[PDB]
Amino acid sequence: QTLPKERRYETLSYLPPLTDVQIEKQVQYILSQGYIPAVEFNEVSEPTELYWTLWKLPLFGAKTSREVLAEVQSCRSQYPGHYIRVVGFDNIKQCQILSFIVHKP
Amino acid sequence: APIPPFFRFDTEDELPRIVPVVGQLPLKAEELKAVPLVEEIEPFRLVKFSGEQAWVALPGWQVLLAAEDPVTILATSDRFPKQNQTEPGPVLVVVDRSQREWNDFSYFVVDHDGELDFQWFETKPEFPILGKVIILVRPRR
Amino acid sequence: PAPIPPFFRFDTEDELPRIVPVVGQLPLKAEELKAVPLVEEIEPFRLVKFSGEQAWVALPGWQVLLAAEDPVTILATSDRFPKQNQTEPGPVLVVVDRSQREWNDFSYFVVDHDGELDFQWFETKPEFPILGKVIILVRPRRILDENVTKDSWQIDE
Amino acid sequence: RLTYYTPDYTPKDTDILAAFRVTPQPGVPFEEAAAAVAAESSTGTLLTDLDRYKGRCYDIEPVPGEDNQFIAYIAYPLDLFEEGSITNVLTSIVGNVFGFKALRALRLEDIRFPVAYIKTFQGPPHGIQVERDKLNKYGRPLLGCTIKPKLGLSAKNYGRAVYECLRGGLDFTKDDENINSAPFQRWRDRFLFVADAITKAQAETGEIKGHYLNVTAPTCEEMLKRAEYAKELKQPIIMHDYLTAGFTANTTLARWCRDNGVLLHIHRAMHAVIDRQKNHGIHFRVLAKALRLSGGDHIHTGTVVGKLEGERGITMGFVDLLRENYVEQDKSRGIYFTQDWASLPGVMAVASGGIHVWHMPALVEIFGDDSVLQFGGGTLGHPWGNAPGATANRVALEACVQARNEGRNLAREGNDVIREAAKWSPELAVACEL
Amino acid sequence: RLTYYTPDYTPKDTDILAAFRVTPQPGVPFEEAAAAVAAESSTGDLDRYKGRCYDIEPVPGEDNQFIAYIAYPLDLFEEGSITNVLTSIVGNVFGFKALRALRLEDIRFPVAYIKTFQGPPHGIQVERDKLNKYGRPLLGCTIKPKLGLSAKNYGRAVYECLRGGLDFTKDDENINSAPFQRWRDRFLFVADAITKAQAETGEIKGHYLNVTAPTCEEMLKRAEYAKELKQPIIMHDYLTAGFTANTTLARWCRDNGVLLHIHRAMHAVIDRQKNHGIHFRVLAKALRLSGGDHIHTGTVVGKLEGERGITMGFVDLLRENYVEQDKSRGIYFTQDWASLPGVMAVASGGIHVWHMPALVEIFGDDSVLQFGGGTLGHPWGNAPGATANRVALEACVQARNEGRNLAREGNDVIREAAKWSPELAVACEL
Amino acid sequence: RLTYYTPDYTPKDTDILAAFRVTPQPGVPFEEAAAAVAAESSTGTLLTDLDRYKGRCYDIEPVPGEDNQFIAYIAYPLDLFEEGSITNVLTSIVGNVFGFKALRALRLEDIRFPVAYIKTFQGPPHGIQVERDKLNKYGRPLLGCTIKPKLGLSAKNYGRAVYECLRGGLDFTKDDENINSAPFQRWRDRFLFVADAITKAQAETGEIKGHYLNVTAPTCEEMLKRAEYAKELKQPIIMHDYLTAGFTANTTLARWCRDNGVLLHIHRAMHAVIDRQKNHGIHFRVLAKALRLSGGDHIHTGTVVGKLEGERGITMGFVDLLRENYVEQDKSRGIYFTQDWASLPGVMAVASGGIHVWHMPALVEIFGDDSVLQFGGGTLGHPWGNAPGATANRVALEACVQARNEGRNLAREGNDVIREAAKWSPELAVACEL
Repeated sequence: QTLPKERRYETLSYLPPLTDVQIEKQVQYILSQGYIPAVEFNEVSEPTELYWTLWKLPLFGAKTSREVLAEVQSCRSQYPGHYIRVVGFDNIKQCQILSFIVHKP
Repeated sequence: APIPPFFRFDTEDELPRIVPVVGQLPLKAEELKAVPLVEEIEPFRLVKFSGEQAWVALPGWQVLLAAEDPVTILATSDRFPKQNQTEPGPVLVVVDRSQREWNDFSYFVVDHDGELDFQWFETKPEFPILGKVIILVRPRR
Repeated sequence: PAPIPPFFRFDTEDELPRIVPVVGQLPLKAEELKAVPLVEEIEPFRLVKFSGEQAWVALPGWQVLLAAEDPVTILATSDRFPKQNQTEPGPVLVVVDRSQREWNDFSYFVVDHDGELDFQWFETKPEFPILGKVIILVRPRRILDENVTKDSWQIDE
Repeated sequence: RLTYYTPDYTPKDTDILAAFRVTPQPGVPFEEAAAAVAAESSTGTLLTDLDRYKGRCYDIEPVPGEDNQFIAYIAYPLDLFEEGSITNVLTSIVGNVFGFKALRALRLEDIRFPVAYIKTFQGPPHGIQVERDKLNKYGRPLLGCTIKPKLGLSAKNYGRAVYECLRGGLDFTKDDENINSAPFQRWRDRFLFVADAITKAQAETGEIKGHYLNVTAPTCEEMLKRAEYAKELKQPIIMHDYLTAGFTANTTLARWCRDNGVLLHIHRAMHAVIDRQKNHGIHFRVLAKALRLSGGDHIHTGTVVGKLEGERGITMGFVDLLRENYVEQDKSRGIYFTQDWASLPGVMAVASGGIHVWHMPALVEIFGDDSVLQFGGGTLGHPWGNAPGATANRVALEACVQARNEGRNLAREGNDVIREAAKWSPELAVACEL
Repeated sequence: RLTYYTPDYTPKDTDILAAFRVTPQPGVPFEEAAAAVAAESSTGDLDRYKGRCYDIEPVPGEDNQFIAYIAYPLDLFEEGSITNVLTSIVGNVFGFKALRALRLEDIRFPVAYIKTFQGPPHGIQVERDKLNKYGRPLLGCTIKPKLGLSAKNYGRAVYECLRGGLDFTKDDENINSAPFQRWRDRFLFVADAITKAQAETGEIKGHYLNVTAPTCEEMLKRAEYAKELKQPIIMHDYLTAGFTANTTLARWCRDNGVLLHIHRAMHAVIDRQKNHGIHFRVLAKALRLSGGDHIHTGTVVGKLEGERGITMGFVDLLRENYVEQDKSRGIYFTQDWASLPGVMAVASGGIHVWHMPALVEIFGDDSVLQFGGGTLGHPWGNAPGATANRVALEACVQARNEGRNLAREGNDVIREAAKWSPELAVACEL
Repeated sequence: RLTYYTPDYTPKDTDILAAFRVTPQPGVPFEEAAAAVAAESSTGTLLTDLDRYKGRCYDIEPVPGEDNQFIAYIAYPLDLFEEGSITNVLTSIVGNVFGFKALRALRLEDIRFPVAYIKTFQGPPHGIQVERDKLNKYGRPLLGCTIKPKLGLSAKNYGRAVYECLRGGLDFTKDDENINSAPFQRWRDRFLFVADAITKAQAETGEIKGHYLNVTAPTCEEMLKRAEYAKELKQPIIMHDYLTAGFTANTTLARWCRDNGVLLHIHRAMHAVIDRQKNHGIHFRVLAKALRLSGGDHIHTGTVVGKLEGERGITMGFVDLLRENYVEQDKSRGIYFTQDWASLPGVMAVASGGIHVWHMPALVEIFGDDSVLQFGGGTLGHPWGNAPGATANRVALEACVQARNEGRNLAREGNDVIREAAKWSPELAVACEL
């Protein structure tokens, strides 16, 4: 048996396609470390192309609640043909704590 | 077929100086000066006496070999302020009686009113220093 | 502050020497090797004692030497053993223990030589009383004395 | 002597502290050997002022449980050493002092480069953060094969084994120690047939794949023409064996990679000559701090899985020294001096033991996000080749990254997430048994 | 495994042999660790490129230790790179876990692989031709105090040593540049102290200007400046700066006529333990194959017969063309250097006036003798302290050029030179 | 003399042996002329040591069947010659010794560069293996036209004849001997209109086509600006007439092509001045070994088809010297010294006789896979042009490559596979008759 030529995308791509319960349980790691999470959309996932466009904000309303999870489904209804992400942000270390695709075209 | 062995002493810790030993403490101020000096016949370090003799072997290091007149003394570790949690065992107190000169940073052998004893002195006492403690060895575990 | 005492403790990697009793320069007598007593250890420092007249030399801890029972030393010269190099005959300390009476063709064996003492290797088993197999053959140092044994503050370079 | 043992000397915030592990010859007292290791690393045994440039021992602290050994904390001043020269730290501190004959063994355990002296260096070319920003790889420990067999592979067969590993989710791929150039495989051709195999595997799967091209070379001219060629193949990363090639060639390539945007993978070849014995040499947390001050975005910190609790607290000691900004003095965890790095960029800590699939719970728990996990060093590959072998090493990563990001304690619930990821991956299920 | 221990492999004349000194863990048999010190120094296409062991030879007088002769092929290694020999051989083999202590004793670079290297910039013969200093071992101060001396007061102490007949004057290890003394101004005020001490006494005076630097750009601009002061010699701490910076400076010093004084700074991290590390006769071979016209070989005076047999062991390895395999002297492999230039053997311990009869007999003509190492100076200063060390030098070379046995008639020729020299007669005792 | 004739001297493994073919003047005995060819190539007729730097004749071995001729094996030491200089081998060995007047003719037959002295050289820039890895052309002897007419063609008409040959399956295309630059065709324009014709024929048919751009030039500055321009057109291969331009310019371009990844086609122009007479000169197996030590990935080894058994055993002698790692001493096959090349890379052996379609059985059987087959040198082209002329020269290749890879003995079953490939190819059937 072999390995197929399959294009893979980001830091959780070598998995089954992430359902909604998992992403609710995924962002609950992001915002529980004091981090501000976000949603980033893009047309293609290119190695050259290293910015993806931020969706409305790095949204945040409280210490821990459903913030991102409702906003992704609003972006699935807005952009059903863009690579949607969920990214974290740290401000002390000043890099992203996650970057993974929740939705593909 | 002539075939000899030749394993010569060829590194640093290869001069095992015969150093005299005295009895187990307490003692008097006599038996450090009462033990005669070592006169090594220098091609092979021949050390001999005719009376009731007693000495000990050390591996020989840069402080033992540099000492002019070292004499070991059997004691225990209770005499010295050690802060390690190791057990009190036998301590062979390598006393150099040559460098009798007082220093504020080294341990000496001061005969306490006729009893040979090992104490630190921050100032030079009236009590005369009988010798200097160069090494304090401990046995293998 | 009190100064730290020089509490050195013997490590298990480094072997500690053993005092080997010596007898005089060759020639000697066969009775002179027999009068040498067995030397016991006085623990924990090999703190050996004697009452009469004997000359003792400590010789460093080697594998064959520390695993030996009755080590005796006989002073001789280099020619009393065969030629091995271009160097002149000089002084050689021998070490032969008393309790390795055996027949070996490659090893050396001290015997009785009409109430005297010598060295000769054995191709056939003799009727002579072998007084032991030699342990080690060592000659003195050739150093520059005042810095080898009398100064610790030197560096390699 | 004992003018170099000042036990009341509170060391300044600009001294360059050093904690030796002195094992003195017997009869040498502890203060007089600790004044001596402060002697011949300065002001050896008046024409100047002694009291301004001398190294001062300021504390002894005998090692618990072992006599004839102590930790001589030496306090070298700042203005003794060169601005920006980590080969003048070692020439001053461990230069003339280990071969000192009143000492049976001497081990430089730790060293505190002050904030005043860290700022003369460059740090890494790119930190943890800027390395992840250049590679666009966030929130996971990165990966790597190591191309087995080492010797004998021609440069194209070598790049086919690179392209095969770099398909299946692997981030990096390491070039070997003993591969710089050799009559079967020259570097100009090894770098060419690896750039043709990165841009095939980077264009196939859209991640920025890289390869630690070995620019360790005989001369510093031949090193920089070996790195300027990996710049002109647009390679993201080079590598360099920094203890064989030294700290003058490393700091040359530090300054080069910062001025050319190439990541630098520092490999610790010939490290075990000097950090492996527990009594003598230079502990690797000196050599870890020494290349965080010179270049490197990655350094091999070995492995954790084959070591005890005490031997991995010391290994997680110097992983924190090269990766965290401020590290507190914790001697059970190995660190002797509190070390402010003054916002110097971090270095990745690379895990490169004999490790495989079943160690992804362990090395994502121990080594955090800010790490690289090599593979193929001791473990015997994979039955289906390299691209199913690398997907086994990548699905097991992101299973253990997903598990860690959901509260699942990978110390206890770690072997569950390997087994429940071997179901959804056929490449991992055949790697699940060996 | 156990395909990496081939005991019938008579090693080829093109292999690169390495004689480790393995001390394996308890329970590890000697065939398995010797196949393992040959394992992880290769191939951890395998029958031709394998480091293979071919002899055991247990250490006489000691159990649990042996001398594993490994036979690496030639085409594993880079033509002209000694940082690839130490990456390949001693890279990932000392940290192998079934080995309590692994020490690289000796190594045999063949004639096939010595020709890829440069050798020294200038040998013994080429160096002495450039300096016009023949038939005697050269000299050296080391400027004490090390630190603190400003660039001119450092140069004034260089001028004072070099007046008194001293050939060279060493710059320290830890003097590269530092806020009390920058290299640009140390090199200026030293080259202005050499052109006065060479004009005063007509001999070619030199100073080992320390070009060890943080980067290889700052090392060559530190050596291109000592070139343009018309300096005869520079120096380089070759183990802190490494074998890529040394081989960079080797290739420079040959291509700019500057002699190179390789200093063995940080050498004792990696050899001073007798069971683990890389013995200096490997590192002496390693810098004869990178550059150096000098190398510190420490001293002979504070060492026993075996410890100066080993010290004279690598002194012949870095100075003589062919050296026979003599394991009692420490040399484990017969080393043919293939007409490569020699390296000086610089004696630099606690040597003083009275060790001149020994160190002209032990170290021959082809040597440099440093001073100020451990000794308490000279009571009259530097220029008497260098004239003491130069009269006592040439009193021993005069007696050696008249057949006088300097092992026994050596202390006589110092004492009969203290009469015709007043600076010597006060260093005659202290 | 006769101090240079040491007949008991077993030569060392580091000597540089040389086997002359001395034809002495009459009355000169054989030992005294063989000591003389060892004389004036060293240490000419107590200021030093003679016995360390002298050339020593060590064997005579008279040539069978011809008196007044013998094979003086001379043993020059290693440290007489320069590291890396093949123009100091010839200045030492064939420098001052052929014009020696006690000799009617002197022919340097063979020479043994030891493993100690091969390692100072570079070898080819790219071997057989790395040349095939750069071109991605495995398991067949490669091809080439030669652009006729040589003279007169402008640089674009020259590149149209290149593009026409490079369409129909041809791998390379040779630029001529007498074309470097000339007032009808400058090199800057010839290289430009050939790069525009490679990247048209490489993009059309997806193989890496190349062209041996002639960088032979008046000066070494004009040569390297002629090669650095073929580097900046991204050309795979240049060529160089190494015996007119010499071994200093070839070794300059050797070192350049290795440091720039260009293949080097060494052309043996002006070789027949010195290797064509059987009694005097330098046999080409010296000049074959001399450019394997300096640069070249290809060298013309002429042809086999017009030569006898003995004249092709000698030609397959030096084809093995420049292409195989170890070659045994076989004097019937021409080689006088066993030659370990010490893993030095191989050189292609190029077949460039007056050869055509019907020689593809012969030159794939004689010259193996590791070869290049030129064409158009003597044979009169093709009636349909160059692109059907090159497809005739390529279908006849891969018919003879397919036949050799199926057990079909091309020595006996060779003309069958040309005739049964002319059926399935109309371009080859019209080339099947002439």
